[PDB]
Amino acid sequence: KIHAYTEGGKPLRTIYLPKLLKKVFLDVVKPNTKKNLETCGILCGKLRQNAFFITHLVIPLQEATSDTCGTTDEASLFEFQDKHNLLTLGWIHTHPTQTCFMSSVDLHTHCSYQLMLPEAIAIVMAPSKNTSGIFRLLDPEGLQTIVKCRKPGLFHPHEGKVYTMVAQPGHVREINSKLQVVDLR
Amino acid sequence: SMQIFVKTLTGKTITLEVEPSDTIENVKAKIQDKEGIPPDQQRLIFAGKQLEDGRTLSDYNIQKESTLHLVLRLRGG
Ligand SMILES: [Zn+2]
Ligand SMILES: [Zn+2]
Repeated sequence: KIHAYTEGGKPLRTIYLPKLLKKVFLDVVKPNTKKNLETCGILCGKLRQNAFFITHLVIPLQEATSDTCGTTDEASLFEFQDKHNLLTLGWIHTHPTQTCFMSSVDLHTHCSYQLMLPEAIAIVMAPSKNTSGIFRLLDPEGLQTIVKCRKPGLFHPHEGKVYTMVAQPGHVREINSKLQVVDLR
Repeated sequence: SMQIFVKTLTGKTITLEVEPSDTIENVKAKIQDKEGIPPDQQRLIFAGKQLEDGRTLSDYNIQKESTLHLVLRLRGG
């Protein structure tokens, strides 16, 4: 029914995303959001019949400010994913006060996930605007720009189009599937 | 002078050419050169242990054909 392709013509496998995940994530991290702290989660799942299913939203040990969030114990995160045979398929985070977009930090982070899995997606929630988006970098052009980027500064801008929303319809399909939230904090 | 593997949590396996005297820091630089991932985003895990930047493969007695595991740091903003 759907064949999705990157900007460079590479086929993208489907990722099935539970339609409940965005709302559940906001519910789980709401105390952080109210304190004006960002929070991140990992989108974990499985490959079955050439399609990815997100099955687990994993909230890793992390630290945050009003403008940043980040994992602090990736070794424990690995151990959990390894034991349960869960693939990293993407990530999600909040912008407690900002608009919905991919920041400089988001782009440099996501670039690595997308290099390791062409289908990787970044979900950005902006609860104060009641907006959200699912993003990825342009492949190969956006990935190349970020890989080569040596511009200093945690919040530096980029020239050119580097990223895009996933298409509707495209390789990400929201469906009525079960979801498990794993809070490792 | 030997080859090791770096396995991701995405079903990808990376091949690297290294030497016993390479530091973990060097291994991460090689991963950056080959795959485009900055060293500060990389954590390398071997046999239940996170490897440290200042140590060498030799320090850990890591043999040819060994498989290291890569887990990325996450940073959002
Ligand atoms: Zn940059
Ligand atoms: Zn962000």
